Amino acid sequence: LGQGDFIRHLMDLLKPELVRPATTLYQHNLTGILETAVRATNAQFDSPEILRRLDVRLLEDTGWDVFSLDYHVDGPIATVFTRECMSHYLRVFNFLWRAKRMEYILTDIRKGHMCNAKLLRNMPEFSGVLHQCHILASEMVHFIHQMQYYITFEVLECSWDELWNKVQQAQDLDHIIAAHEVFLDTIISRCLLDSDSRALLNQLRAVFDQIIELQNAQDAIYRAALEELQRRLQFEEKKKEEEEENKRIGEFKESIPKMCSQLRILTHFYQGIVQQFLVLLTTDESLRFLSFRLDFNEHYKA
Amino acid sequence: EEKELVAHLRSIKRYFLMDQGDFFVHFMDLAEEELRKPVEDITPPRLEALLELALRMSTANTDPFKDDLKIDLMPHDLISGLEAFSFDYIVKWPLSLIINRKALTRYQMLFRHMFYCKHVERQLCSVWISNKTFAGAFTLRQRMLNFVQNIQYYMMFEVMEPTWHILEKNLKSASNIDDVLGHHTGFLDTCLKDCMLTLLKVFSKLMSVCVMFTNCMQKFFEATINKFDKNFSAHLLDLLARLSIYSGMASVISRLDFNGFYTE
Amino acid sequence: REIITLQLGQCGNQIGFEFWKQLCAEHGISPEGIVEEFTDRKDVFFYQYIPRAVLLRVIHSILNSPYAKLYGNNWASGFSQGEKIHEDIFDIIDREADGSDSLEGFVLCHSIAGTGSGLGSYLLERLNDRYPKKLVQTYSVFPVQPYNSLLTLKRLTQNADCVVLDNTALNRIATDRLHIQSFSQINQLVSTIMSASTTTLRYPGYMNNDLIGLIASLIPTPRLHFLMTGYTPLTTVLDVMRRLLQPKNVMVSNHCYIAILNIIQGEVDPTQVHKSLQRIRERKLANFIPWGPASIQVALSRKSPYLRVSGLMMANHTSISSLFERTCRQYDKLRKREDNFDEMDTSREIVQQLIDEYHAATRPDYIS
Amino acid sequence: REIITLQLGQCGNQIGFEFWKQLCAEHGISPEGIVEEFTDRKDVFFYQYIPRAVLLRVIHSILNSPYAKLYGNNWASGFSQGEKIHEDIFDIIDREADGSDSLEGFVLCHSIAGTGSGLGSYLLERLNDRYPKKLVQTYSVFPVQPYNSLLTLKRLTQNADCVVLDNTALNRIATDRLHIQSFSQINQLVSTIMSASTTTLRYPGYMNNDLIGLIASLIPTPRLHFLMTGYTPLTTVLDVMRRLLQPKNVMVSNHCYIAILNIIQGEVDPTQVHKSLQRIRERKLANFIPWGPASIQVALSRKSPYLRVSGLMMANHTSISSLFERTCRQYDKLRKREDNFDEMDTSREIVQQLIDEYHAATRPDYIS
Repeated sequence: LGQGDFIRHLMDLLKPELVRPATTLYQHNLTGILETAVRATNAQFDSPEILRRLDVRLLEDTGWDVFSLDYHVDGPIATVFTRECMSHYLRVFNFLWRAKRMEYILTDIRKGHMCNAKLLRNMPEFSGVLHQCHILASEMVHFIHQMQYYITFEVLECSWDELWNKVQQAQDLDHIIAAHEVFLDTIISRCLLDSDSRALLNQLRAVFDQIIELQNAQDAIYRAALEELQRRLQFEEKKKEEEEENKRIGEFKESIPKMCSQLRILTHFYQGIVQQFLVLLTTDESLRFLSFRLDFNEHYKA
Repeated sequence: EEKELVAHLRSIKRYFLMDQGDFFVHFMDLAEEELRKPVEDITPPRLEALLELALRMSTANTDPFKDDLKIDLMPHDLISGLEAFSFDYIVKWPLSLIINRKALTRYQMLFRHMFYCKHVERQLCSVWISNKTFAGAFTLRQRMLNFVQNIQYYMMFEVMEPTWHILEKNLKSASNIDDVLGHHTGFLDTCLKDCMLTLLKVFSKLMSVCVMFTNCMQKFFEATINKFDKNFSAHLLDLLARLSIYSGMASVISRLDFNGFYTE
Repeated sequence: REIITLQLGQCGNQIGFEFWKQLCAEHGISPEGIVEEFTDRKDVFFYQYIPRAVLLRVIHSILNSPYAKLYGNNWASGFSQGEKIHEDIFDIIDREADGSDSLEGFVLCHSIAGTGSGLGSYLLERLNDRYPKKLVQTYSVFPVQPYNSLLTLKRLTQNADCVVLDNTALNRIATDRLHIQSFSQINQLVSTIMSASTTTLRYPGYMNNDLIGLIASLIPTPRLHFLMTGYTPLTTVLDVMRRLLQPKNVMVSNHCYIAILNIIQGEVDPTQVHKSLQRIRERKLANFIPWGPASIQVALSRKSPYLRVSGLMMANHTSISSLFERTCRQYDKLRKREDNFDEMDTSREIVQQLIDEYHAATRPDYIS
Repeated sequence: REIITLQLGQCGNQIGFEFWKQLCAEHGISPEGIVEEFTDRKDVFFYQYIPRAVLLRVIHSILNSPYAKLYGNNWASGFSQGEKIHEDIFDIIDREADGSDSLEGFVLCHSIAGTGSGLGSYLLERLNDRYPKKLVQTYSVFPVQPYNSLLTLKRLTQNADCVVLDNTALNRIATDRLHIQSFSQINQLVSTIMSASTTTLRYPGYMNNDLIGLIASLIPTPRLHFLMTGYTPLTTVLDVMRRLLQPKNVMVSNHCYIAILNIIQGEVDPTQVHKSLQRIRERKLANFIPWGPASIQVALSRKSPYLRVSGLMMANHTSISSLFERTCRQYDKLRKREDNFDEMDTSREIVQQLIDEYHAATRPDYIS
């Protein structure tokens, strides 16, 4: 995902497809989409040879669980990758794919609130519970937008620099293999995909799940306010009866404290899984740079 | 010439022997509050993040080897929190034969003895601005400050500046490594002799009253200031007594006294 | 994704024209819109090359320049004239939006001080109504002047989804370290910030590859959408990161930050970045909100080969409320000195809500 | 730590401008504030390079010089005009103090003889009130003249936390060994002392790395805060140490010292320093206070490579009281020769206290 410009367009085109279950998914359809992305983004100005190997593969649920790129390599160059680097990159590509859709979800929610308050800013009885929908978002986008930085500087930009430095000076093709093989043993280690750090990754997945449950508990509170707004629009534009709706408007105010108890119990559990997440980092050394990213200004740790 | 040694020791005098006060006046100014905490309560990832900053902000930035300073909180003081702090320095193989762990703790013994005197007179001079807007405590502060200022000037411009200048010249006339190893450990066992490091434990107790005196003045009594005078002046007449019986070690009295005072 | 830029008023066209001149040179594009011989993503702003611009007397100065091959004073008059040509100017944008592959945003370059103040406020209302999924980022520039200044502020607090550049801090920096004593000289400084603001959308990076990535990171709540800029070099990353927090460089004339974004456009060492942030936490040079967990973000970039270490800072500081009180206070002094005149107090009412919104954001219980 | 310098009156600006010219050359800084290619600590005085100066007709001579890229006669009129621009001049200092990393002091360069006499006395009262933890060192210069001379003396004895340079001893040394018979020629001599006074704050040394280190060593009691200077070369350390105690070099027109500081700016031998002090004690060339234990301090330094053995002496001599009687005596002669005029006698009262304070300091029972 070191390109960024190409993966952005590629996540906008696979959205209508991967939402369907995997049973209706067939590889021959996605290739036309991938080929479209490589043409639109800046990846078109590229060597035609390397573009011949970049394709898709289908892991064997939902479309967001079986999609992954392959970039198969055969021939003399296959003596540097040796079927194990290709069994390690895919082991990495999942963690970079998840941490990329968990971000474009959280910039879509933030996009919704940037259009929400621009329509229903006339209902002062709803902003009380709508506020908890904003704070929980901005408290959630920080944890993701910060870990997204630890991936760039502490894992990619740093562990790759110790590779391009031990290649422009290496030789005999046996200082290159040993420099590229350890380059796949730090990224696996600096990311949480190790074997003895299992308790950490399964802890992170729960935080990855709470982002999805917010998106489900948000549009329900979002749409339920647009229906009542739309009826309130038509209930007065055609006439400009009065008693049979005040009970409907009156009950609508009574359902608000019910939704407030959702965002009050969803938040109080989200903070209970992050303050537990940090405790697991104090275990194996580069992770200490992550505890500072999340706990900046010491908002947690009391 | 390659992996130079003489241009490698000047990177130690800058930090261990406290030749540059531009990095200290700016480091203690940052890590003061976070050192008075007791030990096993401060996070070492915080001190290293303060040391790493105190360098590049000061004038020590123009140094090729500044990336070799590590914090090492020792267990035992100079026989907590503040009295258990000392730098640590790491070198590669070829230069390690000269400066090894046997001859680096000595650099780390005569540093803490100069961070302690540098710490007390940094605060004992700080009470001077608090009282500057009950009137007999100033004449005692003048007696204490003019003693630590008279120890440091003896410890820097009399023991560690002249003996170092010998080593710089004594390394140009070397003929082999078995001699450079003789002029280095011959420079350390000389500093730890002209200094009080090798007994004279009354110095430790004498500095004990000075820190306590600053504390008392930090709470802003009329009857305790006069007690410190009788207590501190008694230890000083002991220091000037033992420092006289010797065969340097005799020129220190001319650094403590100048006016014929303490003639009793 | 693509971004169509709109330039309104004399201020917009000039700082927009200087924006395109700086960008056309960054890339290998000659002033006659032909690629010169001599990897940088140029499809977002340029259409296969032609800039995706919509310009709106000063136009003749652009048509006579060598770059010809590249394409009243009352706020009420500015709002009225936009109503009369609603379908005309909305016919060049519709085709510009449709003809686009997949539109993303609407960058707007204007100053709130006469026609660009009104016609700018008019398009800002129509844009949101026509498209609710399109981000509208506005590079407003701060200076009957007090009236028109706050009127657009009413529209900028509910319509615009996201950067202030105040001429006062531009004049001070000009006389301090540039020795100007001139419009053509301050524009060289703002365009240096604009071309640096979107330095993460012209080069394929690890993160911040979309316009919604730069916005949603800083803006926590849709009301608090005012950001300020910092640009030091007019060396390690610690030197740049420390010089950016100096108020001598912040282009703005208790208080704390909400989120900071640092842009490093150099060849700096990628492992020392975490070391600098560590020393920032120790010395405590910046304070943040107490309620929500806020962090600082730093991103690296690659300078164009055809066109040294620089650095830019994007942050959401609560001190920006101070600027509004200056505009607010001057209005009340004019309201006692002189059809219905009710549109003003409604604007005066809504801007006061934002100011109280800011002052309540720096409290440990900003929620509710 | 940093130090912001203030220059008041015609005397301040010139001797301040000559101070910066000497320092900018000591360092590798060209007159246009650009570092030249060609280890010295330059962050205390220069801001990353620009001097931390606050200048206050003569300004035009500075603006026309090649160094442009580097930035009545009654005491009552000087005190009054400062009251009117209190908030104006205090707005350029506040930002200069805040913008600073961690302020340490306020060096002041002025002469007590017309506006710098009054406006200088005014800022000295406001400074202490605004900040009580900031040292204020004043490089005053001694010359209706008797009146204004002692009025500032009232402020300098309670506000300033710490160096006199009297023009009379400047004229005598000028005609003796320089053969001037001119303001531009005596200024070359004072600036040589100033740049040498802070030679232990521009180079990382063993001791005296802070401004409070030079002050608290000499000044035993906050009332006795007047120091004098000695500078010989206009060879061993014994030659320099003996020539400094000659009254032919002391820049001052029983009696004894309180503490002496010697500054040796050469490449002298570091082991012979104790040998020279030993012979000083034998021959008994200097006498000190009998009450408190007083010593003499000598510190070495390193000359800038871009810019020989020199030497400076900083001492706190009780003979400085003689200068005050000359100013005091002339006042009483004018008080019998010509709203309430009560501010003068209060100043006359407090200055007499210092004089008696000095004469009682040379007694074996100065305490109480």
